[PDB]
Amino acid sequence: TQQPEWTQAASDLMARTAALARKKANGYLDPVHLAYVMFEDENSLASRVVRKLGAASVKDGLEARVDAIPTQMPAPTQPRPNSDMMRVMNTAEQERVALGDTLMAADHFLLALHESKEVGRILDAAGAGKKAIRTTLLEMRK
Repeated sequence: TQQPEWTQAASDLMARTAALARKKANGYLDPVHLAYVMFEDENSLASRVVRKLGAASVKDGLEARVDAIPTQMPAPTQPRPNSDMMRVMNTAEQERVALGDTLMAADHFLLALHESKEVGRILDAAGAGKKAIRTTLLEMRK
């Protein structure tokens, strides 16, 4: 199993994901947390992909989906990836290898978000399906 180095940005996206899940008192880290984090800043990579596609804005809907995760009483101090999050992370690694990239990066997380049905259904409705995201990232990497 490859243990690649991560870009600082990728590590920070995961730190922000963990901080979000903790602040919500949720039991696990979910892809929905990572997706919200990736769309939180208006000039983030994911936000700029949506902009280039003319996709609808997904921030508020992802926040609602985060707020649909049960508030646990008491919540864990260190919530861990659930099985959906593991699948997203495994797909991100596949995408890193397929692109020939040395470091795990935000791009790879974005290419993996559609492994979650709950994230993917929001992105799909907005006009940012898996194939469209891939094509847009390819243009942006030029």
